Amino acid sequence: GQLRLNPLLIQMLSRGLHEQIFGCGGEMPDEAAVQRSVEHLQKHGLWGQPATPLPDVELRLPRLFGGNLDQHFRLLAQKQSLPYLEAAASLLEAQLPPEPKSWAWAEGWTRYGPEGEAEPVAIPEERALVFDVEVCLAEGTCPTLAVAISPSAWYSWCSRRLVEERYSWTSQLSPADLIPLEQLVVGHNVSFDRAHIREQYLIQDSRMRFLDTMSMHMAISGLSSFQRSLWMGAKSWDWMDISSANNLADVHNLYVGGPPLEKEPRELFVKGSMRDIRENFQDLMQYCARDVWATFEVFQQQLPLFLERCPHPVTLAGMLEMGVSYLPVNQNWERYLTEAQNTYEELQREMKKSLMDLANDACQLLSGERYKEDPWLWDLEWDLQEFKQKQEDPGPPSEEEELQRSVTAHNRLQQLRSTTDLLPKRPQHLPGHPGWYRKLCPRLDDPAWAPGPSLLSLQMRVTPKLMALTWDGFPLHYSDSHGWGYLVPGRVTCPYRAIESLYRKHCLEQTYHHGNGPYNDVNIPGCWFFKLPHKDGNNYNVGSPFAKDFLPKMEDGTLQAGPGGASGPRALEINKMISFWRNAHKRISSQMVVWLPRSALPRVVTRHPSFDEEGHYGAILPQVVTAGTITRRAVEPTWLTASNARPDRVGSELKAMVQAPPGYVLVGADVDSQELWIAAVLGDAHFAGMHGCTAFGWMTLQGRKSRGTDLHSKTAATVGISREHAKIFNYGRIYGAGQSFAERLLMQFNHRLTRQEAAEKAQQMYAVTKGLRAWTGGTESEMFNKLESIAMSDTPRTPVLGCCISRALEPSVVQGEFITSRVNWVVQSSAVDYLHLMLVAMKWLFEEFAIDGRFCISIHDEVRYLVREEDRYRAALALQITNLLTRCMFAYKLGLNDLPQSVAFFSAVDIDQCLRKEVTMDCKTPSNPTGMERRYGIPQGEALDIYQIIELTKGSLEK
Amino acid sequence: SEALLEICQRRHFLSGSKQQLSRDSLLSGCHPGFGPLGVELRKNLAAEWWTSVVVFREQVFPVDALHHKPGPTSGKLRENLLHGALEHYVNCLDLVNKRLPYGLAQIGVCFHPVKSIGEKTEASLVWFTPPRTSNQWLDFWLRHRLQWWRKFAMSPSNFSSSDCQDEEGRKGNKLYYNFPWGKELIETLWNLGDHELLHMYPGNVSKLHGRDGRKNVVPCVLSVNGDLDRGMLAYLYDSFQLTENTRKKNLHRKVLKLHPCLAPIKVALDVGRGPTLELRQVCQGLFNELLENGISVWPGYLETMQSSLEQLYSKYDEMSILFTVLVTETTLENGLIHLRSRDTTMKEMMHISKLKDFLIKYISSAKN
Amino acid sequence: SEALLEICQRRHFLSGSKQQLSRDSLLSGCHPGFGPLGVELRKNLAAEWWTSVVVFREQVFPVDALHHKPGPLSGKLRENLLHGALEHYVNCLDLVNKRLPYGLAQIGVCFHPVSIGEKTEASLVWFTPPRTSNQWLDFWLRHRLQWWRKFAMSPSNFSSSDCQDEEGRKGNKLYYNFPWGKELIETLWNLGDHELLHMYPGNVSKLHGRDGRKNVVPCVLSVNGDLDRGMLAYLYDSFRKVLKLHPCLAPIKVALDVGRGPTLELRQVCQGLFNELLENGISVWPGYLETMQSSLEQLYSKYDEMSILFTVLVTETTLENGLIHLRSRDTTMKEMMHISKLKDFLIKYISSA
DNA sequence: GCGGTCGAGTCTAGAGGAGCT
DNA sequence: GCTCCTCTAGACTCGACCGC
Ligand SMILES: Nc1ccn([C@H]2C[C@H](O)[C@@H](COP(=O)(O)OP(=O)(O)OP(=O)(O)O)O2)c(=O)n1
Ligand SMILES: [Ca+2]
Ligand SMILES: [Ca+2]
Repeated sequence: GQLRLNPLLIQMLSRGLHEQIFGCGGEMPDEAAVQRSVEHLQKHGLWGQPATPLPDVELRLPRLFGGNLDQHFRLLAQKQSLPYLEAAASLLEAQLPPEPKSWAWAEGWTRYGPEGEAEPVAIPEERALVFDVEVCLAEGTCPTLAVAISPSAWYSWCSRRLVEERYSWTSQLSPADLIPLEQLVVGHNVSFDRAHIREQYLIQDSRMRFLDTMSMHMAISGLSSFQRSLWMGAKSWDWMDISSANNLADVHNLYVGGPPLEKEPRELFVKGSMRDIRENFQDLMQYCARDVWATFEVFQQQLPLFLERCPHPVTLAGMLEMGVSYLPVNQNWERYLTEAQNTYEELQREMKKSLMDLANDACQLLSGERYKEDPWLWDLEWDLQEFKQKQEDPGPPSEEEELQRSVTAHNRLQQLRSTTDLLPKRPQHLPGHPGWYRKLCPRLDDPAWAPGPSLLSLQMRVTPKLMALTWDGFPLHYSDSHGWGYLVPGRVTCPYRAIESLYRKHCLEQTYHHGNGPYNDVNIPGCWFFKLPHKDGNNYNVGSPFAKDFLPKMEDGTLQAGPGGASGPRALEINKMISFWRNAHKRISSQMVVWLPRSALPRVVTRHPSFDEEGHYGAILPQVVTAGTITRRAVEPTWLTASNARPDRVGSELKAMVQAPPGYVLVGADVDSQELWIAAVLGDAHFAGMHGCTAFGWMTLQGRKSRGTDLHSKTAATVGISREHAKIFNYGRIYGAGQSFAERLLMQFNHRLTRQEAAEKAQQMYAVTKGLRAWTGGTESEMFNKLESIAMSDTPRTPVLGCCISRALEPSVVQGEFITSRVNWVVQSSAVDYLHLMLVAMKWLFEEFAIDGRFCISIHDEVRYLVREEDRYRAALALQITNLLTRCMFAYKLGLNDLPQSVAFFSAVDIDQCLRKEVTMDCKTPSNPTGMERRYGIPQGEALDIYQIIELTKGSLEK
Repeated sequence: SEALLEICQRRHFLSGSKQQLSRDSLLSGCHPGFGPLGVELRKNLAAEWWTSVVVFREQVFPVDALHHKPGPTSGKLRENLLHGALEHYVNCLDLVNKRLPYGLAQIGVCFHPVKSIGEKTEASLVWFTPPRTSNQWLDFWLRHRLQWWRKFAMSPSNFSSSDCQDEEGRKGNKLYYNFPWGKELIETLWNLGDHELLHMYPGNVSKLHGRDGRKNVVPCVLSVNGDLDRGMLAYLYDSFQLTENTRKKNLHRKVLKLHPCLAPIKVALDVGRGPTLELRQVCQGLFNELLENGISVWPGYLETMQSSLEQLYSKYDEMSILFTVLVTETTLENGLIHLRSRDTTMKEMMHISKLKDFLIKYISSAKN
Repeated sequence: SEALLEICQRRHFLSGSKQQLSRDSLLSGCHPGFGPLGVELRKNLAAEWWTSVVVFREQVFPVDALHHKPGPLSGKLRENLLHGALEHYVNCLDLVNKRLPYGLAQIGVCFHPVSIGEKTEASLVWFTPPRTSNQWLDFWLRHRLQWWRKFAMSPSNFSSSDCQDEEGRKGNKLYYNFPWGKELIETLWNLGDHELLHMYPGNVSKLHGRDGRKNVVPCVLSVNGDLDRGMLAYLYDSFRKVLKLHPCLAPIKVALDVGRGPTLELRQVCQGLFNELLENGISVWPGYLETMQSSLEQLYSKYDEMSILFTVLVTETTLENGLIHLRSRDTTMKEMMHISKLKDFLIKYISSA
C-alpha cells in the first residue's frame, strides 16, 4: 500500500520513506482545514482535476541520528564544523607578540618569535592563521609577499620574484610558485587570498576551510543596493550607524572602532613597478601587517556575533563548504580564449567593413543633389572644396623604333616630375569628396593611412545615419540639446515626404505614436522629435543608440537598420552577436589558471585511457563571496550568473569549458523551481497545514509545463506576452514588486502600451493573483501574508534555519522602509538555507559512505560535484537522497510532516564532463560553430531519473 | 539575376551567345567559355588561393596530375584530382623527409559527365595528417578555408558551412554559397581514413609511414577540393549586390564590386582631345609605368571613337574598374590627372608622379 | 645526358620512377608528370611568357578554350589551341572595337595522340590585316627568338629556320639545339582567311575589320610554343653538378638553414627571416626544419643540384651581430652581411638579371 | 599684412566596479 | 525607488602657426 495521498488528492511520499523520515502515526487531518482548502481550490477551479500518479519509490535511507531529522542535521553540522571552530576559538584567545622590528628579506616563510626575531621555517606549523596576500600587478598575478599571524607568532612570506631579480620567469603559473600552506585560514575576501595558496589547486581535497570576514559582515550588518547608494552618498538614518560597506577600513570602523586604517597612497602593488616594491619592502610589509591585524580584530569582534545571529550550525558548515569551490579546466581553455578573441576581432572587422561600404555608397547622393531627399544624410556637410592649383595600320616598329618610342615616353613622363615645384608643400586633403566624408577618411600623409573611411565607428554620430536606423519605423536623428531621438513623420530642409514614404513602406511591410515626448523645441520641418528612452529616466539624453541598454530593443525588432541594403542589418546583427565578449573579455581572459604538473596529479588521472601526455589541466578557483548580498547568496560576476551557450553570442560557452579531468565526472543536478516551491510551501504551511491548500501551491504541484497548466504559461496566456517576460513578471511580483514595477515592465516590453494601459493591466494581474487588502481573496494571498508577517516581525528570521536578518534591515532601525527588500530576503535566504542543507547532507554522505568526490560550483540553484568516475551513480543516488531530506526538512520546520512525491526527487541528475545547462546541448556559437563533440571531443551525458538511478545503484550507497 | 548574366556577357565576363548561357550550363560546366575578364578574375582567384595555401605553409607542395587517367581496357578523363595526388604520396614523402603533417596542392581541370561532358577548375589539397590529430587538422582547415572564402566577399554571411557525415562513418564538412536561387556546394573537406592509400598501395605498408613526432604511423588523408569556376561565379553574384537592388530607390549604378585583390583590370586610362602626339606619349609612359609595377590597365586611350563620359564610367563600373585616370591637355603643364574611384565615384586631381605610389598603396593595403 | 635526367628525377623536377620516365615520353607528352620543382619551373615559364607576350601589349587578350569539343563533326579532345581562339573572333572583335589588328593568346594543354599525349602550349593568334601579314609575322618571329634567347646561357644553341606548308603559306620554325640533335620547340605560320571562312560559311559581313577606313578579313597568324619542351630545353641549357638556371625562372632561390645551437633560439630568427622573404615573393627552401643537419658541403651540393640562387646560414653570431653566411651558387663564394640587408640584396640580384 | 587651418583643453556621455590586488 | 570614482572615446572650442 505504498500509494499514500493527501486530503486534497495530492500524491504524498510512499510509506517506506514516510515511515523512515517523519515516523509512523502522523497526525489526523483537521476537517475544518480540509474543508477550507477544498473550498479555496473550488474557488479557483482546481479541485477534482485528474492527475496521473507517479510510481511509488522504495528505498532504504541510512540511519537518522537523534531523530526528527532536525537533531540529525544539527549533529551532522556539529561533527563537520567542530575542528574549525576549535581553531577559531584558539585564535580568539591568542597571545600574539608585538609586531617584528624589521621584516626579514628571504624566500619562504620566516617565523618571527619573541621580540621580533627572524627565523626561517619551511611552512607555518599552526592550525589557524589570519591571512592577507599582496601580489604585484605589473609582474602579472603571481603572489609577491604575504603576512600571516598564528595564534602564538607572526609570519611573513616573500616570493622568489621579490627576493631574486632573475632575467625572466615563466609566464605560466604553477603550484611551485604559490604560498606553501584540519586548518582554518581567516581573512578579508579570503577567496582572493585562497587563490594564491599552493595546496588549494590539487584535485584531492585537503581539509582546509576559509572564514571570510567580508561574508560574515554581509550576514551580520549588510546593505541593500539602495541602502548602499544612500550610505555612499551621505558618507531616518538610524541604520547608517549600525552598518558599513565591504571596505576593510569601514568594517574595522564598524566592528572595532579604533583609529582609521592607513592605506598607502603610493599603491606600489596596484600602480607601481616591481622595483618600487623592492625598495619599499620595510613599509609595504608593515602596511600588510596592519591590514592583517585589522582583519584579526574584526574576526575577534565578529565571530561570536555571527554565531548569535545564525545559531544553526548548518549555516556555518554550508558557508565553510561554499568557500571551497573548484573548477577543473584543461588545455581547451586557452584555445577557447584564442578562438573567442579571433572570432570577435573578425566579426568587428566585418562590421567595420560593412560600415565603410555603406559610407562609400553614400557619396553618390551628391550628384543631382539627391542627398537633400535622404532622411538620414540630409543634415550632414556635403560641401566640395575647390582645388587650389596656384588611320591605317602603320605596321610593326623596327628594332630601334620601339626603344625610341619607349625612351621618348619615359623621358616625357619624367619631365612632368618637375611640375612638383608648383605643387603646394602641404597637400590638400580630398577636396572633391563631401564634407562629412573628409573627416572619416584619414590624411594621406598619415603613416597609418588605410583606404576608405578607415576612421568609422559605431560611436560616431554619422553611423546611425549611414545605417539608416529606424526606431519602430522612424528614422533616428541627433540634436545637440537633446541627444538622440527618432523622427515621427506626418507633421538644408529635411525630407519630411521621404520620411513619410519610408514609414508607409515599413507599416505596409509590417500623435498616434507616443514616446519620450514630441519635443517641439527641436523643430525638424514636419516631424516630431521623440527622444530615445534612456534607462536612467526621461530626464537624460541618450548619447548613443548602440549602448548596451538597447540590445533587447534591437532583438525585439524596434531598433532596426533601415531597408535598401543588406549591410545595415548585417552590421546590427554583428553588433548583437559580440556584446557578451565585448563586455566580459577582460574578466574571462584574466582568470587565474594554475597548471598542475603531472607530478601533482593523482594516479586516477595519470592512468585513465583518456589521458594524453601533451595536455595541461588546471583549476580556476572562483573568487566567490560566500555571502555577497543581504540574502547571503554567493556573488561572482564571471561564473555565478545566468549564462548559457547561445547560437548568436561569441565566446558564451565558457561554462562548457569547465571540463573534468580524465577519470572524474561532474555529477550534478538543478533544483526545479526552488524559489517558487519555497513560497508555495510557506503559503501552504500558513494557510491550512497541507500541501496544495492554496491555489498557488496546487498549481505549483499539479502543473505541467508542456500542457500549459503551470503558473508562467497561465500568466503569459492572460497577459498575452512572451514567456520570458511573464517569468520576470512572476519572479518580480513574488519578490515583492509593486504595481509600478509591473507598469514599467509592461511599458518597456511593449511600446504600444501607454501608462494608463500598463496600469490597468498591472492592476488586473495583481488583483487576481495577490488579491486585495492582510491580503484576501487571491491565488497567492496566504503566501504573501506569510512573507509580510515574517518581514514585519521584530527580528525577522528564516523559518527553516533561524538565520537572522541583517542589523541594517530590522524593523527597529528601518521603520516602515525597505519592505520590498525584506520580503525578497525571506525567500532568497530560505533558498540559501536550502543550499546549505544540501551541502551539509552531501558532505555527510560523501564522508560516511566514502564516495570520492568534492564540491565544484553552485551556480544559482545548480549543485555540481567533481565525483570520481567509478562513483558517479552512487553520487547521483546521494544527490537524490539529499534533495529528499532537504525538502522533508523544509516541510518539517514549517509544521508539515509530509512531502509530495512529485517534488521529492530530482527530475534528472546530469552526469557529463562539462557544466553545460543540459547534457543534450552541443553549444554551437559563432566562436564555436562546430560544436563541443568535434572541436574538443566531449560526448553527451546521462540524465538519469530516480528510478534509473535505483536500478544502477541497487538502492544501497555502500560500495 | 537575369540582368547580371547579360552584364557578364556584354562586358565579356562570359562568352557565347545570349541564348547559349543559362545558370544550369554555368553550374554544370558545359558553358562555351569565360570571357577575358572572367579569365583574369579566375587567375586572380587561383593566385589568391595559392598565396593563402601553398606559399606560406612550409610543407604544402605543388603536384602535377595528368588530365587523362590511363587504364581501368582504355583511358578515361579524370573526374577528381585527389587520386592523382595520392599517387605522389610516397614520391613526396622524400621532400619532407618522411615528416608529418605534409600536403600536396594542385589547380587543374576536372571532367564531370552531365550526355555532355562538363569541365570544372578545382583546387585541391591532400593533407596527410597523423591519425592522432585528424579531428584537429580538419577543423583547423575548415576555419582557414571559411575565413579565406569570407575575406574576399562583400557579404561573408552568404558563405555558410555545414557538417555532413559520410555513410561509412567518416566526418566531413561542405562549404556553400547562398546564391539567389539556393545554396551550391563550392568546397568539401572529407576526413578520409587510410583506406584509399592502403588500397592504392597494396603489400608491405612500411612505405606509408610518416614520422609523427618520434613514432611512425600511416597518415590520415584529408582532401580539400574547392570549385574555382563556381567560386568566381559566386564572387560575381556577390559583388553585384542583388539584395540591395529606400535609399537606392533612385541611386542605381550597375557595379561589380570585386575585391581589389580579385578585380580583373585595376585602372582605366583615357585621354582627352589634343594635342594627340604628346598626350599619346604621356599615356604610353604612364601605361608602362603602371604595368611595370604589377597593375593591369585598360587601354581606353586607344579608342578612335569617343562616348559620353557617363556612359564610359558605367562601362568601366560594370567591368570592375577600380580607378579611371584621365590625362587631359593640362597634364603637360602641371602634371594633374583626374582620378575617379569606383567605390565613391568622386574625381580627385592627383599629381601624375604620385599616382603609382597611391595605386600601389591602395592595392597592397588590402592584404596584397 | 643521362646524368641531367637523373638529377632532375632525384631533385623532384620530373615525378615518376627512373625507368618510367623516358626521353620519347618527355618529348611526346606521355610522361607520368612533373615534380614540384618542375611544376614551379613551368609556372615561372608561363608567367614569363605571359608577361612578355600579353602584359606589355595592348592588343592581346586571354583566351578560354575548352578541352573537349562537343561537335558532331561523339566529342573529342582538342589538339590545337587555334580553333578555340578562332571561335572567339566575333566575340573579341568587339573588345578592340572591331579595330584591326588584334590578338588572342592562351596557355593550355593539347591532347596530341601518340597513347594519349598532353603538352602544355602557349599559342598566340594575330588577326593581321592582309597588307602587313608578313611584316607582323617577322615582328613576332624576332620577338619570340629574342625572348627564347633571353634566359639562355648560350643563345647559340637556340636557332631558327624557314619552311613551307602544302598550301604554300610562309612560316618559320624554332629549333633548340639539344645535345642529341636539333629539336623543335616553336613554330610560326602565316595562315590565310580560309581557317576563318570554313568556320563561318558565308555572310562575311560579321568578319570584317577596320584597317584604316576600309573593312577587310584578317589574315590569322599561328605561333605555337611548347612550354613543356621549353622547360626541357632550359633544363638542358643549365647542365660540380650545378644547374645554373636564370634567376627569373628558377623555382627555389633561397636556402635558409641553421648552424650552431641552440636550435630553439635560432628557430625564431629563421622563421622570421623566412616570413620576411616570403612576403616579398622570393621562394625559400625551409632547410632549418631538418633535424638531421647534414654537412655544410653536402647541403651546398644539394642546393646546387636544386638550382638555388643563394644559400643562407644562421649561426650563433646572428643572435648578437646579425652576420649570416650567404653562398653564391654561380661563383661559389661565401660572404657575410647583416640579416636586415638580405631581402634588398636578393631583390637586387633577381631584378638585375 | 592678412586669412585658412592645427592642435591642446573642456564638456559630455557610456563603461566598469562598488571587494582585492 | 537611487549615488560615486574613474576611465576612454567623441564633439566642439579658442587661440596660435604660416603660406601667400
Ligand atoms: N525571472 C527570473 C527567473 C529566475 N530567477 C531566479 C529564481 C530561481 O530560483 C532561479 C532559477 O530560475 P530559472 O529562471 O533559472 O529557472 P526557473 O525556476 O524559472 O524554471 P523555468 O526557467 O523552467 O521556468 O533564478 C529570478 O529571480 N527571476
Ligand atoms: Ca584579502
Ligand atoms: Ca531550475
